[PDB]
Amino acid sequence: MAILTLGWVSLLVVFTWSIAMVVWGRNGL
Amino acid sequence: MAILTLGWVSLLVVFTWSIAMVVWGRNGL
Amino acid sequence: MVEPLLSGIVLGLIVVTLAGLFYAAYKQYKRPNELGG
Amino acid sequence: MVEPLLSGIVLGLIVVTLAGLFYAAYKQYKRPNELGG
Amino acid sequence: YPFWAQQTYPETPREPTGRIVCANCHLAAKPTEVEVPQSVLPDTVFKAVVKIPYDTSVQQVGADGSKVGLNVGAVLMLPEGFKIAPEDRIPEELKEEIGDVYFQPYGEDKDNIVIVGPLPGEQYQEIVFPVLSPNPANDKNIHFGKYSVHVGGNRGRGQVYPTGEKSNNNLYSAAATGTISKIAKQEGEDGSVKYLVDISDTIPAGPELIVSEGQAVTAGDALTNNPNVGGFGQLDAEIVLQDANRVGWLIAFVALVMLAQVMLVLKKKQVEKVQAAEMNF
Amino acid sequence: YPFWAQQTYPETPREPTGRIVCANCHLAAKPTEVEVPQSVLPDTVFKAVVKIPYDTSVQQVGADGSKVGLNVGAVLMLPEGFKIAPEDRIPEELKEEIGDVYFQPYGEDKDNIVIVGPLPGEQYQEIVFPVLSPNPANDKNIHFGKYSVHVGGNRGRGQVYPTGEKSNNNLYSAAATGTISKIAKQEGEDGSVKYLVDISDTIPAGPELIVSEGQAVTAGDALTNNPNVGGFGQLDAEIVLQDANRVGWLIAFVALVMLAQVMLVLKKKQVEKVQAAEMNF
Amino acid sequence: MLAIVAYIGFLALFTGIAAGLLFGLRSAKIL
Amino acid sequence: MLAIVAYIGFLALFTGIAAGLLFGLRSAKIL
Amino acid sequence: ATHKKPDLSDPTLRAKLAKGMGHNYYGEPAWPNDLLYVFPIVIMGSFACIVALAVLDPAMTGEPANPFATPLEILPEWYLYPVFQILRSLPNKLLGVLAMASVPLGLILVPFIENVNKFQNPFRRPVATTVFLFGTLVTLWLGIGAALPLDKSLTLGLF
Amino acid sequence: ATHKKPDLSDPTLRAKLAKGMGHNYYGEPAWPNDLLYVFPIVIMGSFACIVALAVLDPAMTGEPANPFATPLEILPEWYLYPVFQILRSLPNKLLGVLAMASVPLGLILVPFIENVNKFQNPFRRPVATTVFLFGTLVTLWLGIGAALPLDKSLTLGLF
Amino acid sequence: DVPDMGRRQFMNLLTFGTVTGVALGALYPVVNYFIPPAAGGAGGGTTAKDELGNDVSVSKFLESHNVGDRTLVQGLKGDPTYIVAITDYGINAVCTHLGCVVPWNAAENKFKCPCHGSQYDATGKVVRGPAPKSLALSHAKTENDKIVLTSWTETDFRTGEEPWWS
Amino acid sequence: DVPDMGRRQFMNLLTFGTVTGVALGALYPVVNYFIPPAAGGAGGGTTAKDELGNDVSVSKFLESHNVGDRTLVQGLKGDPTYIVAITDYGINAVCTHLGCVVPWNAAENKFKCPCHGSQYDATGKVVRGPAPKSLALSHAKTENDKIVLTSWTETDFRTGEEPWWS
Amino acid sequence: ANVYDWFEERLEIQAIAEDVTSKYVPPHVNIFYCLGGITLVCFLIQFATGFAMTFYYKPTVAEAYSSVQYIMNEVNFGWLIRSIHRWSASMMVLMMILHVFRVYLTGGFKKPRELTWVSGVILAVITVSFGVTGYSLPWDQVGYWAVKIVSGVPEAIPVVGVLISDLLRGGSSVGQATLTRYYSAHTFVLPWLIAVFMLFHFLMIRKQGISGPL
Amino acid sequence: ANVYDWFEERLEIQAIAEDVTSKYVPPHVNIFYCLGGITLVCFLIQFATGFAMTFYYKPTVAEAYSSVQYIMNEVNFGWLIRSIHRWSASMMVLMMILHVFRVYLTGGFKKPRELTWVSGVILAVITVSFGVTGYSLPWDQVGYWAVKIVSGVPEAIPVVGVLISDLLRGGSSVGQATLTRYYSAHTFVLPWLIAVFMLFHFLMIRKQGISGPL
Amino acid sequence: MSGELLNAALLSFGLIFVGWALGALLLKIQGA
Amino acid sequence: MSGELLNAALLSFGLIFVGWALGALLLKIQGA
Ligand code: HEC
Ligand code: HEC
Ligand code: HEC
Ligand SMILES: CCCCCCCC
Ligand SMILES: CCCCCCCC
Ligand code: FES
Repeated sequence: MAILTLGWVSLLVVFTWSIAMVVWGRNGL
Repeated sequence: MAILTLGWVSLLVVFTWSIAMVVWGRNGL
Repeated sequence: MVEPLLSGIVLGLIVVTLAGLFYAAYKQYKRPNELGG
Repeated sequence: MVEPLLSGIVLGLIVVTLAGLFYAAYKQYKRPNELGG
Repeated sequence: YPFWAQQTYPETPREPTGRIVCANCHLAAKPTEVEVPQSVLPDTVFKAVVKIPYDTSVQQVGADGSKVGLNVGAVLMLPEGFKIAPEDRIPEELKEEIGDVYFQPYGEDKDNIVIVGPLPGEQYQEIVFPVLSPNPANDKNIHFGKYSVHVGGNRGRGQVYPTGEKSNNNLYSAAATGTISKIAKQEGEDGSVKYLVDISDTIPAGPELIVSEGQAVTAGDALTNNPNVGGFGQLDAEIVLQDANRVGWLIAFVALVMLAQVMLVLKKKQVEKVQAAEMNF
Repeated sequence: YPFWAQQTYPETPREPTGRIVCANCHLAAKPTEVEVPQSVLPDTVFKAVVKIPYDTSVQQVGADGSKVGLNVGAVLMLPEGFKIAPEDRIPEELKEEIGDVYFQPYGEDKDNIVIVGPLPGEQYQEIVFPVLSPNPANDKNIHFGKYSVHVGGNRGRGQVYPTGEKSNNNLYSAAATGTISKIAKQEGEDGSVKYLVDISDTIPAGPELIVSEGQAVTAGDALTNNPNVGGFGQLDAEIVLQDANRVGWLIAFVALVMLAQVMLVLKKKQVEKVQAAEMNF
Repeated sequence: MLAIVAYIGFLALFTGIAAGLLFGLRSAKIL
Repeated sequence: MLAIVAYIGFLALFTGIAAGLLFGLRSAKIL
Repeated sequence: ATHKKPDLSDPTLRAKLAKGMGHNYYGEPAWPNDLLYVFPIVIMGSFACIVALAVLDPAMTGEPANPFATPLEILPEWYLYPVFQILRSLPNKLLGVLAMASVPLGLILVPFIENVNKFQNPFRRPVATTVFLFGTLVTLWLGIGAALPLDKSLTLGLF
Repeated sequence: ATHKKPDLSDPTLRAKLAKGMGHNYYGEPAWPNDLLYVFPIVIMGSFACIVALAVLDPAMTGEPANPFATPLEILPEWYLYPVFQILRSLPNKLLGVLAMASVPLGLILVPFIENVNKFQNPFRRPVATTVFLFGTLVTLWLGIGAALPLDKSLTLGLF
Repeated sequence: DVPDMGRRQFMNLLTFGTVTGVALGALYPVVNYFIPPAAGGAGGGTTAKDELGNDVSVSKFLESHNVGDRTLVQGLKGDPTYIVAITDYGINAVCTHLGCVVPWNAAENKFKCPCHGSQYDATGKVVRGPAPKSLALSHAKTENDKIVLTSWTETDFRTGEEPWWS
Repeated sequence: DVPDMGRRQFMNLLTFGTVTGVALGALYPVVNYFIPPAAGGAGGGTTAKDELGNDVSVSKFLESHNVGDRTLVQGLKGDPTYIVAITDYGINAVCTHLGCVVPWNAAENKFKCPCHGSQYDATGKVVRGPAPKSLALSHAKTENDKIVLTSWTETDFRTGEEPWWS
Repeated sequence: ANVYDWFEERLEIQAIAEDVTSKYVPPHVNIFYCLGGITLVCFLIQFATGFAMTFYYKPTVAEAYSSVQYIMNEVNFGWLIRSIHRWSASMMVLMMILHVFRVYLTGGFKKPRELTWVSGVILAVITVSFGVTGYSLPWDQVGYWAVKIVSGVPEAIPVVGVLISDLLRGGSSVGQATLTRYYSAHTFVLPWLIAVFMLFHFLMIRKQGISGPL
Repeated sequence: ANVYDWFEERLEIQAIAEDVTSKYVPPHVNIFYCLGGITLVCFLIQFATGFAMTFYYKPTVAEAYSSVQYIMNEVNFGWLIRSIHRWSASMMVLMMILHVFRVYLTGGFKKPRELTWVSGVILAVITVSFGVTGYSLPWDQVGYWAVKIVSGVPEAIPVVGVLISDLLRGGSSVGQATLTRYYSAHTFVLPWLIAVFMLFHFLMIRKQGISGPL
Repeated sequence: MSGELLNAALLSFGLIFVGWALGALLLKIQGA
Repeated sequence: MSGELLNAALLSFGLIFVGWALGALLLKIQGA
C-alpha cells in the first residue's frame, strides 16, 4: 500500500516543483 | 382555398421584389 | 425521397446563376472596366 | 456533500495567495519600481 | 382483389418496407399516378385522382382462357383524420366525375385507408376520390403539417389466389429435363380447355404454347409465354394540412418585409443626394 | 438491537433519504465517527474503525428502572464486493485490536452490510472492522473508483420496541388537564416498580418524577424527566478502490512533466546567455 | 389564373407604393 | 514518515537532476 | 450614384494592385451605401423566402426507424446525389471511396492548376471554362441519375 | 536576466503612460522568454496537478435521483456556499434573491467607486483594503456556516 | 435641394422603424417558442400517478395502505402530494421554506422537514421551523377507481386566509 | 563562451522533445477513449434477440414459425440475421453490395434485394445483382432454449473459399 | 459626462468607424457577389433555430422521433422553427454552390487568395457534414437508413477502414452510440469547426479585399 | 520554392512575429499574474474532456445516470476524463477567485480597464452557471435535489418570477425538460457565451496591456 | 414528379428576370 | 471532516514556501 502514499507524494512534489521551476525560470517570485 | 394560392404568390412576389430592390438600390445588376 | 419543389429550385437557380455569371463576364469582356486585368 | 480535501485546498490556497499578494504589494511599497505610480 | 388484400392482410395493406401487399399476388409492374393538392384547409372536400393507365386495345386472358378486357383497382392510404367525403359535402360536378365507385375502408377505425375496385378499366383509368380533410380545432389527435399518402394501383387478373394456388394468367416453366411428347388437350372435371404435358404436369388454357412437336427442353425452360398484360404499381405522395392563419400572417410579414426594403432603398437614395451635395466618402 | 433493525426492515437498514432505520427506535442523537482509508488496493485487508463515544461515568436506566452501564452497536454499509475479511487473511495485531466482535451480514447476498452489537460500551467505544476489498480482475461487477460508506452508531437502550410499545427509557408527558393526585407506587403482575398517575395512566420505574404533591398540570406537560443518556448518530464516508497501475503511470507522467519543466528552464537560461551576448530583444 | 392576377398586381401595387413614396417624399422635400 | 522521506528525497533527486544538468550542459559548452 | 476613383499616385495602393489586391480602395462607399442599406435588404429577403417556404411546405415527420425493414426508397439529400450515384455504380468500393474523396481534393488543387495564368474572365479561360462546364454537366448527369433505376444511369432514360 | 528600459523619449509611449497604459513596452521580452519557455511550465504543472487529483481521488457516482426522497444532506458546490447560506438564512425570499444578485452587480460597481483615486497598491488604499478584507472574512464566514446547522450560522460553533 | 439633418433623422426613423417592425415580427414566435407549452387543463388539472409513473388504482391503493396512512403520489404537474376511508383533500409535500419533501411522523402527529426543521400538523399547517407558509392543499376527488387531484381554490380551512398558492 | 546555432538547435531538440513526450503521454488515453469499448467476447459473441430486444425462446420460436420459415433476429452485434426443425446456420441479411436488408422470397426460392436487385439462393450466395460477395454465415448453435450465434470461421460450404468476413 | 465618449476613450470606436468607412466597392462587384454573404445568412438561421431545437430535441433512440413530433405538434411555433431549419439547411448548401460558381467564374481563387479557396472547400465539407449528421437525428426510416447505407463505406479503406467506421458509428453497427456521436458532431463539433474556418475565411477576405475586375 | 515564403506572402507571418516580439513584461508582473492564464488552462481542459464526454453522455432521465456509470466503468479512460472534468471545474472556479484577488489587490480594474473587470464579472457568472448546470447532469440524488431546491428561487421575483422559473426548468416542475435545457445550456449556450466574453476580455487586455507597477 | 419540378425550375428562373426588369424600371423612373 | 481539511490547507499553504525556497536555491546555485 506504499504505492498510494507515493501517488499522493507525487502530487505534492509536482505542485512544489511547478512552483520552483516558475520561480527559477522567471528569476524569483 | 384561395388563401393558399395567395400564400405561394406571396413567396414568388417577395423573391421577385427582393431581386428588384437589390437591383434598384445597387443601381442595376 | 425526391422532393420536386426543392429539386426544381436547385436546378433553376443553378442554371440562371450560371447564365448570369457568363453574361456578366461577357459584359466585362466586351467593355473592360478600369484596371480590367 | 462536503469534500474536506477540496475545501482544504480552497481555503489554503486562498489564504496563501492573499498573503502573497499583500507581501508583493508591501515590497513595492517599500521599494518603488520605475514608473511606480 | 382488394378485399383479398384485406382478407389475407387484415392489419394493413402496407408492409413495414412500404411495399403494398397487392404486389404479393400481382407480380407485374405497371405505372400508377396520383393527383392530390399540395395543401388543403381543414374540414374541406378535395379531389384525389388515382391514375391506372393501360392499353385498352390490348386485352388480357380470362379465367377460361379467352380474351377479356381488364378491370382496375386501387388502395388509397390517406393521413390520419382524412376520409371519404360525405355525399352531402360533395359538389355536383365532383359527383359527376366520380361515377359508380364503391369506396370501402380497409377495416373499422381505418377510414383513412380506402379500397376501390374492381372497376371497368375502359371507363375508370382515372379514379376520383372525394376526400374530407380533418380539423385540428376539434380533434387533439390531428395537427397541421405535411403527411404522406400511399397509393397502390392495379390492372388485370392476378397471378396468385388467396389459397396459394396459381392462376391461368401465368407463365408456365417446366418440371424436368427431357423430350416433349405431350402436346394434346381434353379434360375431365368441368368445361374449358386443359393441356397435359409430361417428359407429369398440366397447364390450363390461356397461355400460348411456345413448344410444338417434340422439343428437347431442360428443367426450367418456358413451356408457354406470358399472357399477363396488366400489372401493379405503387407511389408515394405528400399533402399539407394547412392553417389559414399561418398563411395570412405569412402574407402580412412578407408585405412588411417588402415595405422595409423599399424604405431602405429610398433612404440610400437620400444619402446619395447628400453625398452628391457634400464630399466626404 | 441491530437484529431488530434487520427484523423490522429486512431489505435494508438505509431509507431512500439516506436515514438509518435505527433512528426509528433510537430517538436521541449522539456523535458517531468513522476511520477508513482514503484508498485501498484490490484484494487487501484494511481497518475500518467505527467510533461510538460516550461518558462512561454517566450511567443509563435499565429496564427494571435501576442504573446500568450502556452497550454500543453499529451498522457498517460497505461498497459492493467489500466484506468482512477472512480470519486467515487478518494480521495478528489487527486480531488483537478487534476483540470478541461478532460480525453479521444484514442478510444473504448482503455481505457488504455488516451489523455489530450489543457490545460492552466501556471496552468497545471504538469498534474495529477487518475489511477485505474486492478485485475487479476477477469480477465483472466490480470496478475501480470512489464509493460511499454508510455508518450508523448507537448507544444505550432504545425508546421503541419492535412491537410498537414504548420502553421505560423515555420521557412521559401526560393524558389530560387537571390536578395531580396520584403519586403512589405498587404493582400486580411481576416485580419491579410501577407508578399509577391519573388526573388514567401508568408510568414504569426509571424516569424521575418531577411532579410531586398536587400539581395543576395541563395536557402535554412533562410528568417525568428524560432518563435517556445514550443516542444514535449516522455518518457518510468515502473510499477509493484504487488500481496500482493507474498510480504507477501517474508517477511516471509526473516525473516526465518535471523533467520537461527543467529542460524548459535550462533552455531559457541558454537564450538569456545568447541575448546577453547579442542585442536584439 | 388567380395566381397570375395576384402576382401581377401586387407587384403592381407595391411598385405603385415605391414610386408614390419616391415622388411623395420628393415633393415633401425629404428626398 | 514514508511520505516525508519520499517527499524530501525526490525533490532532492530532481534538484540533483536540475543542478547536474545545469553544470553538465555548461561543461558540455552548451549552456 | 456615389463613386471614388482609385488614387494611382499612392504607392501603397499601386503595390497592392501589383499583388492583385487594393480593389477595396475605390468605387462605391461600403458604409453606409452597401452595408447599412443594401445588406439588410438581402438578409430580410433571404429570411422571408425561407420562412415562406417553411410555412407553405413544412418539414415532414416520417415513420419511426425500423432496423428489420429496408424502405423501398433510400436516398440522401439532393446535394449528395452525384457522389451517391458514383458509390452505387462502381463495383469496386475502394475506387468509389477514392472518387468521392477526389472531389474536395481536386477542388483544392484547382488554384494551383490554374495559377499558370492570371486571367479571371472565363472568356479568356477557354480550356478552364470548358472543363468546368463539362464537370458541371457530368455532375448534373450523376445527380439526376441517382433518382433513377441503376439500369438507366448512363442514359437517364433517353437514348 | 534580459531587460529593456522604457524609452521615455518616445511620445507614443509617454502618451500611453499618461493613460495608464504602455506597460508592455519595457521589461523582459515576452517572446520567447515567457511565452515559449515559462508558459508551458505553468500549463504542464496545472495539468499534472489536476490529473494527479483525478487519479488519486476519482469522481464519485452517487445513487439514482429519487423525487420522493429528500436526502439528509443537500448542498451545492463549495463556491455557492455563501449565497446558499444567505438564501437559507433570510426569511424573506425576495430579499435573498436581491442579495444574491447584489454580488455581481456590486462587483461591477467596484471600479466606478474606486476611480476616485488612481492608487493601485493596497497600502495606499486603506479604506478599500479594509472593506475587501471585511467582505472576504464575511464571505468565508457564510461559506463555512453553510456546512453547519442553521442554528449555528451566526456563530460557526464558537461563542 | 439638399435634405438637412432633420429630414435625414426623420427618414431614419421611418426606415429603421419599419426594419425594427420586421425584427419584432420575427422575434415574437421565438420568444413564445421558448415558453414551455401547456400541460393540459381538465378543470384545473386532474389524475395522480405513483413513483413508476403509473396511474393509481384506488381499490388497490386502499388495500396497501391502512387508516391514517400517508403516501406520496405524483399529484398536480409532478409534485409529491400526500394521500391520506379515503381523504377528500391531498397535502403538498414540498416545503414552503425552500422546497424539500417533508416526511410524515405519526409518532408526533406532524410532518417534520429534515432540511431546516420545519413542522406541519396533521392537516399540514406550519407550527415550527423557518417555513413561512402552510403546505398547499388539493381537492382529492375520488372517481372511477382513480384519484383526481384538482386545484384548491376554496377557503383554507386551516388559517381562514385565501390560499397563498392561489 | 556563447552557444552557437548547433547548440541552440540541439537544446531545442532535447527540451521540446521532452515536452512532445508529455503531449503524447497526454494524448494516448484520449485517442483510446474515443475508440468504442468491446462488446464482450464469449467464444466470439453469443446470444440472439428479436425486434423488441428480448431474448428468443427456441420452443416459442418454433411454435410461431413453420418449416422453411425465415425470420430476422438481432444476431451478432445487432445485425439482422436470418433464422431458418432448427437450422445449424444463420444467414446475414445485410447485403454485400451496399448493405440494405434483403428480404426472402420462397416463391422464387431466393433472397431478393429491393435496392439494386441482388439475389442470393436458399443458402445465401450471390447469383445476380451488383452484389459482389455472398451473404455472411454464422454458427446457429441452439442450447438451453436459446439461439447462440457465433462467428463462422470454418470453410464456406457454398464457394469453398475462406469467409470474406473472416 | 457623455457615455459615448466614455466608451470611445476605451474601445477606440472612432478608429473602427474610420476603418469601416475607408473601404469601397468596385464597379465589377455585382449581385452574385452577395451569395457568400447569403450563405452566411442561412448558417446564422441554422445557428438560431438549431439552438432553439436543442431545448426540446432528445438524442435517444427511445425519445428522438417523439421529441421531433413534440416540437412539430405541441411546442409553440415549433413547426415553424424546424421547417425553417430544414429549408435554410438546403438553401445554405445551394447558395454555397452558387457562391462557388461565382468565385470560379470570376477567377477569385487565384493568387494570392488560394487559402481562401482551400478554406472554402473545407467549409463545404463541413457544411455537407452538418447536413448528413442532422438528416438522421429524427431517427425515422429515411434518416436511419441514410446512416446504415453509408456507415459501412469507409470499410473499403484497406488498413484503417473498419476503425474509421467504428469511430463514426460508435461501434460495429448502427445504434444508440451512432445517434449520440452524430448529435455531438452536429451540435458541438461542426459548429465550432465551421466557426474557426469561417473566421479564417472572412479574416483573409477582409485582409486581401475582393478580387479584381474581369 | 520554399513553402514558408509561400505562406508568408499571403498570411504576412512576419508582421505577426514582429508584433509578438515587440511586447515586453514589466518587473512588477509576478507569479500571481499567471492566475488568469491558469484559469484559461482549466477551461481548455473543460472544453476538451467535456467534448469527449458528449460522445457517451445521454441527456435523458432514463439514460443519464447509466451513461455516466458507463463512462466510469466501460469507456477506455472514461474514469480519467470525467474525474479530470470534475477537478478542473473546481480548479477553474478557484483559480478564477484567486485571479480576482490579484486584479483587485493590484488595482488593475481602474481606468481605463473597467470593461475588462465588468467582462470579468460576467465571465464569473457564466463559469458558475457552467458549474450549476453540469452538477445535475448525472441525475443522481445530489444533482437532482441541487436543481429542485434552487429552481424555485426566482419565483420570489414579483411579476416575472414564475415565468423565469418555468423557463429555467422547462415547466412548472423539475423533470426531463429541465435536464434537456440544462444540457443545452451546458454544452451549447455557455460555451459560446464564455467564448465571446473571453474574446472581449483578451482583446481588451492585449489592446491596453497589463496595468502599471504598485 | 416532373410537373412540379419543371414548374419550380421555370419559375425560379424567370422571376429573376421579372425582378431585374422591375428594378431597371424603378431606376429609369428615378432618373439615375 | 476537520483533519483531512486542515491537513490539505496546511500542505497547500506550506508547499508553496518549499517550492519558493527550492527555486531561490536553484537561482543562487545558478549565479543570477
Ligand atoms: C505565468 C507565469 C504567467 C504570467 C506572469 C502571465 N501570464 Fe497570461 N495571458 C494569456 C492570455 C489569453 C492573455 C490575454 C491575451 C493577450 O494578452 O494577448 C494573457 C495576458 C497576460 C499579460 C498581459 C499581456 C500584455 O500585453 O500586457 C500578462 C502580463 C500575463 N498574461 C502574465 C494566457 C496565458 C496562459 C495560457 C493560455 C498562461 C499559462 C499564462 N497566460 C501565464 C502567465
Ligand atoms: C470552393 C470555394 C469556396 C467555398 C466552398 C466557400 N468559399 Fe466563400 N469565397 C471563396 C473565395 C476564393 C472568396 C474570395 C473571392 C474574391 O475575393 O473574389 C470567397 C468569398 C466569400 C465571401 C465574400 C465575397 C462573396 O462573394 O460573398 C463571403 C461572405 C464568403 N466567401 C462566405 C462563404 C461561406 C459562409 C461559405 C460556406 C459556409 C463559403 N464562403 C464557402 C471560396 C469559397
Ligand atoms: C472580477 C474581475 C475578473 C474576473 C472574474 C475575471 N477577470 Fe481576468 N482580469 C480582470 C482584469 C481587470 C484584468 C486586467 C488587469 C491588469 O491589466 O492588470 C484581467 C486579466 C486577465 C488576464 C491577463 C493577466 C492575468 O492576471 O492573468 C487573463 C489571462 C485573464 N484575465 C483571464 C480570465 C479568465 C479566463 C477568466 C474567467 C473565466 C477571468 N479572467 C475572470 C478581471 C477579471
Ligand atoms: C410552368 C409555368 C412557368 C411560368 C414561367 C413564368 C416566368 C418565365
Ligand atoms: C498536518 C501536516 C502539515 C504539514 C505542513 C508542512 C508544510 C508546512
Ligand atoms: S444494396 Fe442489396 S442490391 Fe444494392
